Amino acid sequence: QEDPWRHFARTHAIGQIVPGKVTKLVPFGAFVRVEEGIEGLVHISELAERHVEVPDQVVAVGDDAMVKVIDIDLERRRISLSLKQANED
Repeated sequence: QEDPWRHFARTHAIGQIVPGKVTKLVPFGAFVRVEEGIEGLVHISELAERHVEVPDQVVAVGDDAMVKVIDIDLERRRISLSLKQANED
């Protein structure tokens, strides 16, 4: 243990806004590539304040967007980000 997923914690400061790559998406959340092996899911609400049907409206496959790293769940190999807070801070 204490490898890649951990490595993020020891390498990236939480709360910073970082450009990632939206590789995959689904109607409830989108997956951004921040570091190899960890993908950040962004809830449909974190995308926009209005009715978003599918993340594709805002972020499609291959989208490179700076998002705020709000949390890191390295024990579940997950990472949390929100475009709302990215614009907020």
